Amino acid sequence: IPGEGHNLQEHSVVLIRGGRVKDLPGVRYHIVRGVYDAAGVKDRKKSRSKYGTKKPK
Amino acid sequence: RKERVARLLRMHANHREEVEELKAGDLGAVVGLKETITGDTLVGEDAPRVILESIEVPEPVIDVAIEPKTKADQEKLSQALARLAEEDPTFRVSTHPETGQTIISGMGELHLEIIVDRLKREFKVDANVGKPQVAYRETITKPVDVEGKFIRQTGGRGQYGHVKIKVEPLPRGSGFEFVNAIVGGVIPKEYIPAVQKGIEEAMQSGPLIGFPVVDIKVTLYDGSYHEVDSSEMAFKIAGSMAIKEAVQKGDPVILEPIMRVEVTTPEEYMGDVIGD
Amino acid sequence: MVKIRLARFGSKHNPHYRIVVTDARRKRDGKYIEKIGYYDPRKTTPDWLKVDVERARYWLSVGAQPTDTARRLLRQAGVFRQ
Amino acid sequence: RNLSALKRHRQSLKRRLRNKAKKSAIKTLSKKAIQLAQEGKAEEALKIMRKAESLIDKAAKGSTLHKNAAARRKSRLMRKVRQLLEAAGAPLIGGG
Amino acid sequence: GRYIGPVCRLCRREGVKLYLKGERCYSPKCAMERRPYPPGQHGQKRARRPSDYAVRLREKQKLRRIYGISERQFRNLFEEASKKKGVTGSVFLGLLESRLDNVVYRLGFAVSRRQARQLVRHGHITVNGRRVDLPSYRVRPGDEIAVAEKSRNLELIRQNLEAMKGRKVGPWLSLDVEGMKGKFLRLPDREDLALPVNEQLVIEFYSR
RNA sequence: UUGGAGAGUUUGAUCCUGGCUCAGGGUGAACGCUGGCGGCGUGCCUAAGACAUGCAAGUCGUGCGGGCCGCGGGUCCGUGGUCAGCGGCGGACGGGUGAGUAACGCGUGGGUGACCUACCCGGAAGAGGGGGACAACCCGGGGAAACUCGGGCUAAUCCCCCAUGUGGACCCGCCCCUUGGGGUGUGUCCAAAGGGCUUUGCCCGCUUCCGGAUGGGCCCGCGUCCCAUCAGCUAGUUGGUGGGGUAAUGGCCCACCAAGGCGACGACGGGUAGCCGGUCUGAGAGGAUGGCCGGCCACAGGGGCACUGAGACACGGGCCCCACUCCUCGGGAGGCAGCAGUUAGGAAUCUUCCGCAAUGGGCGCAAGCCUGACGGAGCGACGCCGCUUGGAGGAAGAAGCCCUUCGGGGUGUAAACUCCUGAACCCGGGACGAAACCCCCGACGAGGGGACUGACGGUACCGGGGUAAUAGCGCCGGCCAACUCCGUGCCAGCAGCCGCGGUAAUACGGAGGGCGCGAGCGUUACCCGGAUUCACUGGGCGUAAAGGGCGUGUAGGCGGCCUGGGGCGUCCCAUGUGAAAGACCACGGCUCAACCGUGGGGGAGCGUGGGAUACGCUCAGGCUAGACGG
RNA sequence: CCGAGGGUAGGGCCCGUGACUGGGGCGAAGUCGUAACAAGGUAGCUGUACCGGAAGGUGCGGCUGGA
Ligand code: SF4
Ligand SMILES: [Mg+2]
Ligand SMILES: [Mg+2]
Ligand SMILES: [Mg+2]
Ligand SMILES: [Mg+2]
Ligand SMILES: [Mg+2]
Ligand SMILES: [Mg+2]
Ligand SMILES: [Mg+2]
Ligand SMILES: [Mg+2]
Ligand SMILES: [Mg+2]
Ligand SMILES: [Mg+2]
Ligand SMILES: [Mg+2]
Ligand SMILES: [Mg+2]
Ligand SMILES: [Mg+2]
Ligand SMILES: [Mg+2]
Ligand SMILES: [Mg+2]
Ligand SMILES: [Mg+2]
Ligand SMILES: [Mg+2]
Ligand SMILES: [Mg+2]
Ligand SMILES: [Mg+2]
Ligand SMILES: [Mg+2]
Ligand SMILES: [Mg+2]
Ligand SMILES: [Mg+2]
Ligand SMILES: [Mg+2]
Ligand SMILES: [Mg+2]
Ligand SMILES: [Mg+2]
Ligand SMILES: [Mg+2]
Ligand SMILES: [Mg+2]
Ligand SMILES: [Mg+2]
Ligand SMILES: [Mg+2]
Ligand SMILES: [Mg+2]
Ligand SMILES: [Mg+2]
Ligand SMILES: [Mg+2]
Ligand SMILES: [Mg+2]
Ligand SMILES: [Mg+2]
Ligand SMILES: [Mg+2]
Ligand SMILES: [Mg+2]
Ligand SMILES: [Mg+2]
Ligand SMILES: [Mg+2]
Ligand SMILES: [Mg+2]
Ligand SMILES: [Mg+2]
Ligand SMILES: [Mg+2]
Ligand SMILES: [Mg+2]
Ligand SMILES: [Mg+2]
Ligand SMILES: [Mg+2]
Ligand SMILES: [Mg+2]
Ligand SMILES: [Mg+2]
Ligand SMILES: [Mg+2]
Ligand SMILES: [Mg+2]
Ligand SMILES: [Mg+2]
Ligand SMILES: [Mg+2]
Ligand SMILES: [Mg+2]
Ligand SMILES: [Mg+2]
Ligand SMILES: [Mg+2]
Ligand SMILES: [Mg+2]
Ligand SMILES: [Mg+2]
Ligand SMILES: [Mg+2]
Ligand SMILES: [Mg+2]
Ligand SMILES: [Mg+2]
Ligand SMILES: [Mg+2]
Ligand SMILES: [Mg+2]
Ligand SMILES: [Mg+2]
Ligand SMILES: [Mg+2]
Ligand SMILES: [Mg+2]
Ligand SMILES: [Mg+2]
Ligand SMILES: [Mg+2]
Ligand SMILES: [Mg+2]
Ligand SMILES: [Mg+2]
Ligand SMILES: [Mg+2]
Ligand SMILES: [Mg+2]
Ligand SMILES: [Mg+2]
Ligand SMILES: [Mg+2]
Ligand SMILES: [Mg+2]
Ligand SMILES: [Mg+2]
Ligand SMILES: [Mg+2]
Ligand SMILES: [Mg+2]
Ligand SMILES: [Mg+2]
Ligand SMILES: [Mg+2]
Ligand SMILES: [Mg+2]
Ligand SMILES: [Mg+2]
Ligand SMILES: [Mg+2]
Ligand SMILES: [Mg+2]
Ligand SMILES: [Mg+2]
Ligand SMILES: [Mg+2]
Ligand SMILES: [Mg+2]
Ligand SMILES: [Mg+2]
Ligand SMILES: [Mg+2]
Ligand SMILES: [Mg+2]
Ligand SMILES: [Mg+2]
Ligand SMILES: [Mg+2]
Ligand SMILES: [Mg+2]
Ligand SMILES: [Mg+2]
Ligand SMILES: [Mg+2]
Ligand SMILES: [Mg+2]
Ligand SMILES: [Mg+2]
Ligand SMILES: [Mg+2]
Ligand SMILES: [Mg+2]
Ligand SMILES: [Mg+2]
Ligand SMILES: [Mg+2]
Ligand SMILES: [Mg+2]
Ligand SMILES: [Mg+2]
Ligand SMILES: [Mg+2]
Ligand SMILES: [Mg+2]
Repeated sequence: IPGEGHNLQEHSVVLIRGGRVKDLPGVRYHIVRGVYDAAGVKDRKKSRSKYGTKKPK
Repeated sequence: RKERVARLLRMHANHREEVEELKAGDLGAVVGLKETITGDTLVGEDAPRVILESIEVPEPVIDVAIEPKTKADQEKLSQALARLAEEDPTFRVSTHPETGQTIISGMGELHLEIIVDRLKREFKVDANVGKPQVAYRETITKPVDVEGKFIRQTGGRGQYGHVKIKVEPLPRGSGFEFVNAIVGGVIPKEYIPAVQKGIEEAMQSGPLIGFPVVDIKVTLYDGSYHEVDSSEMAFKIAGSMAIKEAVQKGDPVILEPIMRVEVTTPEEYMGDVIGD
Repeated sequence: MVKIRLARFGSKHNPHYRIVVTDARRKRDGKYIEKIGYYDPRKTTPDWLKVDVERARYWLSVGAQPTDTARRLLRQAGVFRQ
Repeated sequence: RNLSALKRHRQSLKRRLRNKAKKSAIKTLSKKAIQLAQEGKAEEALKIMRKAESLIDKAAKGSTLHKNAAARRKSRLMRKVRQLLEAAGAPLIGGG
Repeated sequence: GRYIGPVCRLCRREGVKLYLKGERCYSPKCAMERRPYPPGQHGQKRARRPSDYAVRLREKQKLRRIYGISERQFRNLFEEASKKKGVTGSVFLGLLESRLDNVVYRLGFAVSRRQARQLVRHGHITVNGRRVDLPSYRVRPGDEIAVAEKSRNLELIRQNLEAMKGRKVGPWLSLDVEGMKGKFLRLPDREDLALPVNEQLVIEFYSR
């Protein structure tokens, strides 16, 4: 789960994409933030596209 | 997302009727939407993308204030909660306008017993709490009719705002109603936005225990102006005085929060429970 | 029976047929026997019609059937002129 | 819930009928002529093989038999009656 | 569409006046003659040795930025020149040059290419008698490039024709003023045109 | 000779080996953030899962007889509608899908002396005589329906017999040919149908036969994926005689006789896959791929089967079994992998639209009828191409914000501001695609003359008036273009590889600034590339991975010197084939471009003919330097 | 007669799952010893054999990539 803070828990519906995390052996996928019950990151500004976060005002 | 209103139906007692249109204020069954669920708002393709208040209301019920203690790490508490205002959006972090503190609203005694606990044993947070849950509200018992004057023409520098409103009691739960009954233009069209900024703001603190005044209707019907003196900051504070005075007038009191409580006990202690 | 036909090519709102000899049973834009001319019905060029008039006379001669508006193009370029 | 496809079926049945019948008689006589050649019985075999000859080609007029099949059917009937009669001749009347 | 931004910064990055602004380019109010260093917080900081890549990258953005042309359309033109016969460098510039919004520039109907773009877009030009509003139109050798007379009575065309009385236009071009037309005689040779670009470098940028 | 870039990462450092990773191009894509206009393309990749509703194949009154509604009057008859029926042609095309298939299935080139081909076109001959049946219709049972049962009338281009025999068919003999090819004689057998109009004459039909054209069937050479941890397979099995079947060859099927047939040149088996034109990548060689479009194949809920027929073992025909679902007690009903659409599954994939105006198709003398082929329109940045968000001027340079050594630097001519142009919108006009069929003249021909019809569409485009009028996304340790402040303190997080973060982080989070693209920008997934990292081009094995523990030898591979025969390889010329589209080059049409048309250039590969003989092959003859022997 | 398929019976291959058990990989700071790398404190490696908590030791023969 990428980003600072999430909202996922048991029974969270979720969408995964490829890509391993080098540090966590056995992890080989990432949760696409901003889809299904995965939220975007609150207060994110740079690279918002990669984190499910919509454009602020 | 876009969707394709294909056909359009009306259910009768003994058959379905296909119609060619559905005028506003009427209702029926549209066939063809795929990804639309309940509470979603549908508008025309070429049309202002509004979201009707569909799906609504929480509400938080326990008010615990957390004083940021000391003092150059207040920003980590205001950032811990920005991690918590997204993991758990049931609660509210709001600064008291006057007295000026950050108050952690919530959903019960236990809900703040976990947030203020996880806050400390994971983030350290230099801060401590009391605190009650003194989270009442305020409303009136009878319809009141007052004025809202705000005049300072003792030097020329602005300050004229006249307002007269009918504040009636609303059925409990309906929130806040606001109608604009100005006949003609005895108050200008541009001063109407920010005279609600004085009413809606003067309801956030109350007349007896200083808690949000909810469940009333406000009909603004009268008021005069000065062409030179009338500033938008002189029509805001005329509505604030009037409401703080109107709410104060016709019988206001304390609406406390009630709980639906399901206690799951062994039957041996049921009476110990019930009576108590 | 074997036919002389317009086989549509080109694009949308850009007809450019390909007056052609083919078995009646084909797809319009399908494998033909021989090509024996073209046609740009919108006359967008000096030559909006050519025909190997030699061959149309051959094919005709062995039973080939012109379409109702394929003789039109065969006639206009005089395959029938004595 | 429609058609003249059903007309085609109603039609194809009478055809089939009329076809099957000719075909029967053909085989029956063809067989019958060959039998009468096997014991020959010379005059009679040819007399019969003629009615067969006749019924074979008459069948080939319609959609019953292909012209080549009636030709096929005919060849074999002849080479059978003839090679049969071979064991003891007297082949009059005519069909040789 | 086009770059459509602040342009003085473009030039300061390039370290070379590209003439993109029109009259002020020659004025001393030009930014390059006030600040000959790149834009933003770090410009007056002592540069560090550019990479071979950096060099080709910059040399290409140069040629690109001059013609105000999408990297897409650019690349497209470049590829066509490689497929085309003989020299790529020449044909690229050539093909770059044959652009209608660019023909209209060296015929000085407008001051800046941006200005010429709008001129082409708004109907004000004409190729060979018919109206043509497509800034990409590949001007072929032998064509007639006029202001359309339905807008010859116009303050801005006048003022720029006015300033184009007796200036020699490049060898491949012919400008009859008053009549306000022009002719694309031939496509430019390499030596025939100077621009602050080493052509060979752009080629090497796409060969990476 | 139009074609070929590499980088980071093993060490303290080096050189080498070697894997890993990145930059590029691509996609029927999808997901995040974002999103103004138009054009051409394109859009269920998954459940060949299940489907509500509408439509997707009919047409001929110039084949025949009929019942009901009219229109002139003397219950009559004519007539034209109309509904079915009989009859004819169509329904085997067109449209969908990729399940099955590793096969003569496809590709390429050939064979058919072993064959069919409705309609269309040429050439020859004929249409004489007689009879007959069944529907419709009138009569009668059952059903809640499908609907059906039985008795009687009747017409024809429906069915049958007789005759004619141009001709064709079969048996037997002979002549030429050589697999069943053409010819001949005697025997036997076989044709047919009328309708119409303006009626001593044409028109559409019918009959047998011959040829053509087109479309096919069957056969054969060569090519077509993974596993040998699948090594042996085969009883209709291989061949033969006879016979059945078919348009036709054949173990295709049957009976008998024989004991065969196939396999390391990979049989059998298992896995996966429709194949091709082409598409993508690549310097090429190569790799990967088969969506759209064109060609063939296969399949029409899962199966079997045959009928009709020129043609089917038939997507919207029949029969039977199975599964499933459906309508209200015997039974019946259904078949969207047609077009739209629903439902399910899925990361995902469109309107229950418009029109037969055109092109093509079916029937028709023709008017015409039908055509979810097709022509259009709709939705989706899916893709590609075009276009807009303004242009010129505007300070040693406002405000705000960022940095600072507190002087200043930066955003930045950017803004404001002036002027100019004028996307949108508004009015006016307004298409090409449409000239045939038909009518008139001629002769129902050649030729001339005339008329009718446009879904898209009041759209494109043209004229006039006309408003400054969306910007976003990734990224800024190195590879790799773009740097500083603050926050944070092995936390929170980043991460494609090397790696960042433990209190002064150009690598995290915000900011200001910068770089790159721009109605898009990024991510994930897959393909080719870089990868000379399966190396034919173009690699290796003492110590890096890699010489079998060593012999002997089977198959196979390779093979000395001279002369001749053949010409198998090899080379050369010609000729046929190598469809169209695509790709390429040139020209042109849409204002450009995408897209689209015309013309060119052709090659590999096979067929045939002709030629050469160095090398390779084979055959013959000779040698003695290899090899073997005394 | 053949024939979809239904049934009976017996085999072959594949896939998933199984008390328990085998060893394998990985995992910032566990326990025991110290086998290897310096003659690594008994040169090392080796095929095999038997033994031993563990690394390993010992026999026989081999190698130098050791003296
Ligand atoms: S003024 Fe003209 S030339 Fe000087 S920098 Fe700005 S644009 Fe470039
Ligand atoms: Mg949940
Ligand atoms: Mg959910
Ligand atoms: Mg980042
Ligand atoms: Mg019998
Ligand atoms: Mg038949
Ligand atoms: Mg027949
Ligand atoms: Mg104007
Ligand atoms: Mg390249
Ligand atoms: Mg390297
Ligand atoms: Mg390293
Ligand atoms: Mg090492
Ligand atoms: Mg190091
Ligand atoms: Mg390397
Ligand atoms: Mg599918
Ligand atoms: Mg695909
Ligand atoms: Mg249905
Ligand atoms: Mg009828
Ligand atoms: Mg038929
Ligand atoms: Mg398939
Ligand atoms: Mg197989
Ligand atoms: Mg084969
Ligand atoms: Mg073949
Ligand atoms: Mg009769
Ligand atoms: Mg007769
Ligand atoms: Mg047998
Ligand atoms: Mg046989
Ligand atoms: Mg035989
Ligand atoms: Mg067999
Ligand atoms: Mg035997
Ligand atoms: Mg399989
Ligand atoms: Mg398959
Ligand atoms: Mg290479
Ligand atoms: Mg296809
Ligand atoms: Mg099947
Ligand atoms: Mg079936
Ligand atoms: Mg199905
Ligand atoms: Mg079936
Ligand atoms: Mg037929
Ligand atoms: Mg079939
Ligand atoms: Mg059918
Ligand atoms: Mg069937
Ligand atoms: Mg169907
Ligand atoms: Mg469908
Ligand atoms: Mg779903
Ligand atoms: Mg579509
Ligand atoms: Mg759909
Ligand atoms: Mg039509
Ligand atoms: Mg038509
Ligand atoms: Mg329709
Ligand atoms: Mg359009
Ligand atoms: Mg678009
Ligand atoms: Mg999107
Ligand atoms: Mg200054
Ligand atoms: Mg400033
Ligand atoms: Mg300053
Ligand atoms: Mg400007
Ligand atoms: Mg027209
Ligand atoms: Mg006449
Ligand atoms: Mg209009
Ligand atoms: Mg205009
Ligand atoms: Mg104006
Ligand atoms: Mg502006
Ligand atoms: Mg980037
Ligand atoms: Mg890059
Ligand atoms: Mg750099
Ligand atoms: Mg500081
Ligand atoms: Mg922290
Ligand atoms: Mg540090
Ligand atoms: Mg810091
Ligand atoms: Mg940073
Ligand atoms: Mg980074
Ligand atoms: Mg674009
Ligand atoms: Mg690769
Ligand atoms: Mg490279
Ligand atoms: Mg390359
Ligand atoms: Mg390779
Ligand atoms: Mg490898
Ligand atoms: Mg090699
Ligand atoms: Mg190597
Ligand atoms: Mg080794
Ligand atoms: Mg070894
Ligand atoms: Mg050895
Ligand atoms: Mg040997
Ligand atoms: Mg030799
Ligand atoms: Mg040899
Ligand atoms: Mg040869
Ligand atoms: Mg071709
Ligand atoms: Mg052009
Ligand atoms: Mg061409
Ligand atoms: Mg010899
Ligand atoms: Mg059986
Ligand atoms: Mg069985
Ligand atoms: Mg059964
Ligand atoms: Mg030790
Ligand atoms: Mg030891
Ligand atoms: Mg030791
Ligand atoms: Mg040692
Ligand atoms: Mg030992
Ligand atoms: Mg022990
Ligand atoms: Mg011991
Ligand atoms: Mg020893
Ligand atoms: Mg050593």
